[PDB]
Amino acid sequence: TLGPVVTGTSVIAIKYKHGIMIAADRKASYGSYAKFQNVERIFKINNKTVMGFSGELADAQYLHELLTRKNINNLSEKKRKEDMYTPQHYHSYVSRVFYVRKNRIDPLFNNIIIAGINSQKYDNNDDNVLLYTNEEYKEIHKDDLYIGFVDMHGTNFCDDYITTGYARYFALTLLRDHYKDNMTEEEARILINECLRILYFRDATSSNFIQIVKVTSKGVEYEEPYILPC
Amino acid sequence: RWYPYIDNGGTVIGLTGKDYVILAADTRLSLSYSIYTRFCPKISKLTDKCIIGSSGMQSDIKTLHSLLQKKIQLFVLEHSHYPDIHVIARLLCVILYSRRFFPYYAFNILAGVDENNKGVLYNYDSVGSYCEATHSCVGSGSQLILPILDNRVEQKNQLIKNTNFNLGDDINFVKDAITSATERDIYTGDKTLIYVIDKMGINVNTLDLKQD
Amino acid sequence: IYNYNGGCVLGMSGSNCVAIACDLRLGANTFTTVSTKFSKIFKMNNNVYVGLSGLATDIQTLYEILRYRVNLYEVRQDAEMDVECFANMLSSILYSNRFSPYFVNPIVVGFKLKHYKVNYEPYLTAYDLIGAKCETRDFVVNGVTSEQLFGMCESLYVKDQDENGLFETISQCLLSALDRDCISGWGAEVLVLTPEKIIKKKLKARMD
Amino acid sequence: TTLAFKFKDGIIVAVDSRASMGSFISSQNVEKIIEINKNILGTMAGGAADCLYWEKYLGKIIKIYELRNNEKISVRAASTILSNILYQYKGYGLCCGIILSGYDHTGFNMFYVDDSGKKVEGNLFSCGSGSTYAYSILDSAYDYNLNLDQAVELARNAIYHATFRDGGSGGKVRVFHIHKNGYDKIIEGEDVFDLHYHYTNPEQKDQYVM
Amino acid sequence: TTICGLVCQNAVILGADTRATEGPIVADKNCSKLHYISKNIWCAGAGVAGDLEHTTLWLQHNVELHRLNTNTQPRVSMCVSRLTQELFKYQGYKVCAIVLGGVDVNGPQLYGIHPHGSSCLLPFTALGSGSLNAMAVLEAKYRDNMTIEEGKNLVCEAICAGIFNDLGSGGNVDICVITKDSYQHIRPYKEPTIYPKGTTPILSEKIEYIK
Amino acid sequence: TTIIGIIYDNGVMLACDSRTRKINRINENLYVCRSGASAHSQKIIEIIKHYCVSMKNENRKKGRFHENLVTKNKYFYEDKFNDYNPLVENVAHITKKIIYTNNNFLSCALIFGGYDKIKKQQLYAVNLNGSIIEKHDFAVSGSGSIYIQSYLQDKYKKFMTKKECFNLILNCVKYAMHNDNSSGGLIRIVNITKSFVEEFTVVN
Amino acid sequence: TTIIGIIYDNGVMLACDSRTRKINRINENLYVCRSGASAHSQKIIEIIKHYCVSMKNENRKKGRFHENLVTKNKYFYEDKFNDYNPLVENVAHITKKIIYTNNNFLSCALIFGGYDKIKKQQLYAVNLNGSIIEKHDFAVSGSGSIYIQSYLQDKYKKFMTKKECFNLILNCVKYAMHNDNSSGGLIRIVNITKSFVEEFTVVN
Amino acid sequence: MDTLIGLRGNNFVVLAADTYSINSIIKLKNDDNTKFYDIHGNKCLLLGGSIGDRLQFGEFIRKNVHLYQYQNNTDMFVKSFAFFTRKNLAYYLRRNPFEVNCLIAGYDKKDGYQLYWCDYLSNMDSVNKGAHGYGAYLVSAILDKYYHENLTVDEALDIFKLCFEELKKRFLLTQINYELRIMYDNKVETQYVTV
Amino acid sequence: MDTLIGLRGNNFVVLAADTYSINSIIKLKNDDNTKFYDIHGNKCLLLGGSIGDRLQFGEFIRKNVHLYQYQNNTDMFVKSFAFFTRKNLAYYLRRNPFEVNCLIAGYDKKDGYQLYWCDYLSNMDSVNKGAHGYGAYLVSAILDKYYHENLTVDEALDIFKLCFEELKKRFLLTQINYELRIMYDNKVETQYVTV
Ligand SMILES: *C(=O)[C@H]1N[C@@](C)(CO)[C@](O)([C@H](Cc2ccc(F)cc2F)NC(=O)[C@H](Cc2ccc(F)cc2)NC(=O)[C@@H](CC(=O)N(CC)CC)NC(=O)CCCCC)O[C@H]1C
Repeated sequence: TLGPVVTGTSVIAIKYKHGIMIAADRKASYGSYAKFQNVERIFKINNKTVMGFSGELADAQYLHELLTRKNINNLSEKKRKEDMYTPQHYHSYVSRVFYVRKNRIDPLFNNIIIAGINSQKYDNNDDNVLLYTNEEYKEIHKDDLYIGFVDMHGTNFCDDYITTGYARYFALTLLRDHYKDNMTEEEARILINECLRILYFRDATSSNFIQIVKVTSKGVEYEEPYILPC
Repeated sequence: RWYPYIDNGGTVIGLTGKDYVILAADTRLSLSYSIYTRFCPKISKLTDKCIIGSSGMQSDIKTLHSLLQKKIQLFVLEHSHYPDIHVIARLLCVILYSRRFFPYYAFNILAGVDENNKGVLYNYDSVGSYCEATHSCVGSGSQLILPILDNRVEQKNQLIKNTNFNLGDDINFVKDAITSATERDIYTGDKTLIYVIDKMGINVNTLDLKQD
Repeated sequence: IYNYNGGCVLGMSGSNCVAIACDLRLGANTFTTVSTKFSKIFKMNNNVYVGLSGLATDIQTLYEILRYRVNLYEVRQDAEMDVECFANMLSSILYSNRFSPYFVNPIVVGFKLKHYKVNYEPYLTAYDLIGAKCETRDFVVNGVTSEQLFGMCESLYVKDQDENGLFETISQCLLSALDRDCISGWGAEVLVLTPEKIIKKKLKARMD
Repeated sequence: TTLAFKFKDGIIVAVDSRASMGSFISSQNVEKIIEINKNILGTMAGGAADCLYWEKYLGKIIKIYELRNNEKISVRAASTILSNILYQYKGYGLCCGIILSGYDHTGFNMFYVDDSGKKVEGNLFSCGSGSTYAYSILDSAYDYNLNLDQAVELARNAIYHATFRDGGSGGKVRVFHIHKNGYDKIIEGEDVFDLHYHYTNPEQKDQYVM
Repeated sequence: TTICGLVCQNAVILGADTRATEGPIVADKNCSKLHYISKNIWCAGAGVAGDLEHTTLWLQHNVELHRLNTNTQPRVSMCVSRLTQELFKYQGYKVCAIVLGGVDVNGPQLYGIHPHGSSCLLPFTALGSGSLNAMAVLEAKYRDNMTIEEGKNLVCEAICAGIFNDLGSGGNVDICVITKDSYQHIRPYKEPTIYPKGTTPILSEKIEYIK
Repeated sequence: TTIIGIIYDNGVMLACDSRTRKINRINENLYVCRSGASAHSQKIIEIIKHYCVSMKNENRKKGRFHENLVTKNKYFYEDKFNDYNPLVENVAHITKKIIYTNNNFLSCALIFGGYDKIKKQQLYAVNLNGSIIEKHDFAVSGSGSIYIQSYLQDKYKKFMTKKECFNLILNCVKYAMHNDNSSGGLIRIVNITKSFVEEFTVVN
Repeated sequence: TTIIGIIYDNGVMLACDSRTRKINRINENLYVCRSGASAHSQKIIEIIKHYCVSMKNENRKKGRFHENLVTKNKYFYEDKFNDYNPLVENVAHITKKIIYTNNNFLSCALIFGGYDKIKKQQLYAVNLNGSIIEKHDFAVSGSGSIYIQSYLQDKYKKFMTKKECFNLILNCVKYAMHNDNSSGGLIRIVNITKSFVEEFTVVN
Repeated sequence: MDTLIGLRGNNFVVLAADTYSINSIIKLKNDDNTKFYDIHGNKCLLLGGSIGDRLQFGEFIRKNVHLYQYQNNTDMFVKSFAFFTRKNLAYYLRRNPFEVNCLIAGYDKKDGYQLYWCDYLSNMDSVNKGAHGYGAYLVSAILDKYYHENLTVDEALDIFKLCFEELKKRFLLTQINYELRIMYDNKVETQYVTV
Repeated sequence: MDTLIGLRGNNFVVLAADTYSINSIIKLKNDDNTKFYDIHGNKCLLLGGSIGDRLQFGEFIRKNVHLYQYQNNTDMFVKSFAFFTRKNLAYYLRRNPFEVNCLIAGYDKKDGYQLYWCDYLSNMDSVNKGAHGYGAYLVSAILDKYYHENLTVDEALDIFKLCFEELKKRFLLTQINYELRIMYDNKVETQYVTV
């Protein structure tokens, strides 16, 4: 609320065929100490939406309670799968929250990504939802996908690839050089690994113990964390 | 010790005629020395015969445009007729002055066509002052393009003079001006949307500029 | 500090023809002028001209320093001095007070002689307040009204041009730039040098 | 640079048309005189948005008072209302500078109002960057019982000379005339360029030196 | 501004953009950041361009005098020493960060100079506002013992990546190839309304014919 | 100030220094070790003890169910099976809320320790501002813990005995006291287990 | 920045990180590892190398006398018996003088390492300002050495072997790299002995 | 603070300035003589600012110009006097600043009757007319209005009387007493005015 | 800035103040009326400071005193008027300060002719004589010198004439025009003076 203390590094989000891919290093640095090297920095609101994080951890946690409990209220007044809120809804909600906190001058020292799938014609997961506990992938049109961004100042937009932190110079350059449309999972993961390798080799606050999450027709898939090949 | 003001940067160009108004703007968002995305339209359509463009903080212009569209839709619902451009101009003046002491970082241009088929153009500051014009520009490139519009439209410091102007020449002049701004300013953009308004509705085209 | 005595200078090139122009204002306390003859252009050699924009005392002091150095150079060498040599020497003088500098953003406009008959090549360049030289090969602008002039010249520049069309182009660019600046204006002068002759003209500007 | 003085056939009000964001002019044509009432005008100076919004608010309140009481308001009451509301925003950042002039039941009256609640009654006023030049030329050549033509000529020349030594002031001159039955616009807008080359440089030979 | 340097097979390749800014505007669209020190040493940097120009001319002419006195091939480490002493003596206020490159008797070696007087030999580097965009793709694609053509293509990958990304950098891309014998300077490497006569008014005229 | 917490087999340990009683008993199965400002920490300790008594009363079911010197004290739990003792996740998260809503003033890093039936021995690290991370291996805070960060990383094992963790945490705080200047006095250690908690102090 | 120096039997070792070549060769029998500002340290390194060459020339007598990857280099001493190589006490004390006379600007902690006939292997620690202390056990500097202070204190022995000190200093810098955020890259290590010096780097 | 006014035309020059010696909130005198500095030959220097600064600068410039004229046995040109004063003021500005305004005037055979404005930062340029101080605002537009070519000395004195009346009536420091210095027909006439 | 002078003796009271409406460096008028505030009954309030502050405070105090007199149907005592003004000024000082000096005067049956000094921080006390502004320095010692018991109104006006002559001659703002307000024999006479 007054300044950053415990900081995360950066996240990368890209859309491809069958869904989107979002990645983040599991580390939160206490300045120049690196106290925590196993932190969950990618969160889930519901199926077909996730929340990114690069900044102060307390604000991300507060926004995580707000967003996940907004999803709880959505489920508690749900009757059909189409009544589930889209990533546009949550992205606008975070944008309004950041704008209001800016006007009050009590900001959140974070740079959020909201991304997922803004359509329901591809899977029947949301008709009978499963919060606690939990085929072939179905190709998803890029128009039905969505990736968004929220700045400290509330600035927002949408694009096929969005990154935060120091990845907005390194990884954004690699994506603008190399990002195609409808790349398979292997090519996307190779590109993400190359960008995170370049970040690890030239960013103190980053690391190699990477978390990777996917948002597809099957739903949100928290894969096993892996150390980068380097 | 946090300053809630950043110039995302941009430019919006406006020009009028006998029975039309041309408004053009970039489609680049950015930060100080880096670009977020290559497509972020700042022009928001308000009515069938009115649009608004802006430059400055992206969040402030989005909130202002959506709030103004809310007020316009409530006005149509309560009063059963669309508001005129002068009405929208005074409403935006009152909205801007409501936040006098924490002002919007938004330099606005309000274009449209009056009920008498006259292309109007209002230009704003951050606080709320406004005045009708036949040519205006705001944003980072405002100092660049504004002398050029003064040379073309007003055409003072000239003796031979030529007032024969039509829609195509005005559009081409706007394309030349925004291209010159893109060459001569770093925040300007890479693709621009030339909104054109006429008695027969609204048309919108797109043009590709330099990517630097 | 440059709002105090706001000023502007300009210079274009063409086909065996070069132009330089300036405003004639001298300010005091930003928003009140005191003279409408203070020329920022100073003749220095038969085919070299210099346009100094900034604080008036620094403009004058730099003019006398450069005139001292120039007239020393022609008297010792006993021959006319080149534009590049004057530009480099100007950059050295502006750098020699890197700390506590002369608050002036000058330009240089003239002709380059290539002996063999002789060919007059146009030459134009601009400087920061330290001597950050940058050859340009076309329109060069410097002062508080620099942005407006940059906007005007690209719309109005037509590459190589006749001296009459060059005078119309540079005059319209300067007049449109000065009208949009409150602290710069109050008349103008346009010097159009050619190898045969130089034409000096003053414009019926919005001097009020 | 605003201007206002009182004479035999009412009141003459004159203003410039420049508008500055600092060293750069936003617009060369504006309107600094608002019909607050059919019989009352008010000039505008300082912060543009502040003065514009507050004279329009005062016009609203005047319409309330006249429509309730069915009597035209005086200039003193409007000036008092303006100075009271502006004093509520003291120490906030307002820079309103206003000269209110009009005809009422008492007679021809004129008031000056500032952001600090500075209500001052008089017969000659001028606010802006070029206020001193206009004051100097009027007090050199202002008299009571002079004709309307002389009055508009004097106001136009004063606004010209204020623009001459003020970059902030410029554009066009708008000289209005207030009388018993409302007001008329003697000069809607007239360029200072031909004004200069009529007054100070009638012969278009050589730059004028000063 | 974007600058880069690279060490290759018995050669060094430098690269830079061709744009300079005077705030949010652009003054020169075809500037020259690359500067000549010696026949086998070149440089390019970012900061106050007056400081860069004067310091580079000083280093160039001092190296020329040192070569003439000693009659030996100039060395890059000597230029590093003169620059580091020059920037350390003036307290770091002369903000001019320079990418130094050359090919001396000890083979090719690139150097990176900083404002405060520190230095470090590196195989590759980039400086300026658009440094990170360029040098990311450099380390993505950099290898040891390239061919010269691969080095030039990678240099256009870096400087053309920074031109498209960074707002403070743009224009043409410069390349210079430095070698033990000879050099090459490819200045344009890649490269990615008339008024009538008497239109303006006047009130004075005076023709002075030139003798 | 040095603060250390270590999870070992069937239990959890905590430690501090005595320089300016940093461990505070919120509940029988729940102890918290305080770092940072004394006044801020003591105020939030009073408030969190108030909240713990509130939920401990509230979550009670209705009817009948389940038919140098190493001077030490032992306190067996009154509540067997953890029927109504609150959960350490809950108390840690309301503590996170309290520090976050008042982070402009409150500057205190707290590390929590207790045993729960649902998730067994736990260790939560409340940082400056409202940041909470569950540490499965060990937790550190205070100035003196900065120097023993690699020592703890080296000598920690996955499933440690009571004596192993005793000697490791004691040598850890001793090395922090030796290196760090603002830590000293008798060392206090608290071992929290499934069925009891034992408090023992070391004067060396 | 992490900097570590350890005295072992018949020799001495030094170490650093590679993030911003921190070890600098003043002389064959004399190496110095730099911490703090890069420019300040490099300027005083140039000046102290100048002074070392000056005294090394000056103290020469007149006539004849004495009738992952562990990629390594070895440099045998040219001067046997240490006839004219300067003393590390002398170079360290003039370095202390230089930092003290310019302590208002110069902010750099340097640790020195070399072998002398008079006093054998030595290790001098030049701190911020002009403070010099001869460390018989070990020396530390930089941000990353703060975390391994107790690890070095625990695992140091009086008369260590070359391999023992190799593994200890390598694990020390590895733990400092792991904990500290501003240290990384390949580790550089220099072993200085009676009759030779060997430079070897570790990429892990 | 200290009002200085100057006017120049064909075959005359006039200078003027208030006669007041301000200290804190009072006047040491109403008949000051520290502002005008007569130079040998048809020349003068009128200074405005703090009393000590104008005393030191005016005496220094006057006595150096006298030294030049005595060593060289010739009358210094007016343009040389003005630019020498500017160079001295700029040099002292860069090291030991003299917060003092200037109004250089004189007569020369080669240039005729001429005047020079000059600010406290040595912002110097030839002018037909000018003023200094806060009173420059309230008298300069009068001088624009009533100045024309082929003027006479009496018309100029009428303009100065108008400016003094304006300064008494409207300017905050209602300055009453003034001292003039007229140059015309190779004479230097001084007058004292009380409006 | 704004000079206020006041004198009180047996069977008279005099107030005085300059008539000037200062804005920046000029005068809006030379015949100001915003400083004096006539109260119903033999009472007055003379204010000095910024124009808006004295306008708001004087109108507020005057119209509240009028409210008291109309509700209660009796003339407010002078001492009550002075201390009520002080309490209002102190209350507004603690929250929304009014940088304005005061000189309360009037006539009462029980206390007679009396005067009260009061500063901008509500530093109030009865006095026979006093002054405000920078001109208080240059007129208060005159008032000590030429005041004596059993004075008359003409002698007081002569003293005020001496003070006005001193303010014209020696004070930096050479104030010429003044307005007086004499209370004597159950009358309130106003005069305008130009020395
Ligand atoms: C006479 O002396 C004359 N001088 C000027 C022209 C000097 O600026 C001005 O003061 C003018 C008033 C004005 C302008 C336009 C208009 F339609 C009505 C009007 F009354 N003053 C200004 O324009 C402002 C300068 C200023 C003065 C004092 C202050 F304390 C602050 C500012 N400038 C503006 O109002 C400007 C933006 C603004 O609000 N600012 C500056 C950033 C303050 C927050 N707005 C415009 O110029 C018009 C809208 C934009 C058109 C594209 O008038 C008389 C006295």
